[PDB]
Amino acid sequence: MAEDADMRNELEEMQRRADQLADESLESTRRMLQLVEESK
Amino acid sequence: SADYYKGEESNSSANKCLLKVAGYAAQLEQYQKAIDIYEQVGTSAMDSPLLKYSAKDYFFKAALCHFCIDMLNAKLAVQKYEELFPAFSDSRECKLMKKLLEAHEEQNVDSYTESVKEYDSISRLDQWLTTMLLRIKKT
Repeated sequence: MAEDADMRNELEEMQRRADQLADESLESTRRMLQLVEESK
Repeated sequence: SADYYKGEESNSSANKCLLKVAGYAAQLEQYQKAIDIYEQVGTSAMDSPLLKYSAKDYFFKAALCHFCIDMLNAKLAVQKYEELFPAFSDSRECKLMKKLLEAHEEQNVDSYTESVKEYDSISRLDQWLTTMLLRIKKT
C-alpha cells in the first residue's frame, strides 16, 4: 500500500495547497489594511 | 516668533511654533504647558473643516500627555474629549487608550505591551510617543 500511501500524501498535499493559498490571502489582506491606513 | 506672528494676525503659523514648543516642553518633563497648548490648538482646530481630521490626533497626544500625571485625571480627560468631540470616539485612539487603562487597572503590563506592539505593527511609532509610552510603562 506504499503507492496508495503516496496517493493519500498527494491528497494531503492538495489540502496544504489550500492552506498555503489561504495564508498568502491573509497576508495580502494585512498589506491592504496597512497601505490603506498609511495613505491618510 | 509666535508672539510676533500673532501680533501680525497671521494664524496657522504661530500654531505650529506653539505645538513644537509644547512637544519639546513635554519632552523636558513639564506637562501642564504641553497639555494646555495641545488643548488650545485642538479647540482652535475643531471648527476648521480641513484641519478637523487632524484635530483628533492632537486630542490623542494631549490625553497621552495627561496620562503621566495620574490615572484618574486621565480617565476624566478621556471622558471630556469623548463628550466634547464626539467624532473622536470613532478613531482607534479611544479604543487604544481604553485598553491601556484597562491593562494598567489590573497591573496587566503584558496586555499593555501586546497592545502597543500590535499598534506598532499596524503603523510604525514615533520616538516621542515611544518614549512617553515607555516612561508610563515604568509604573
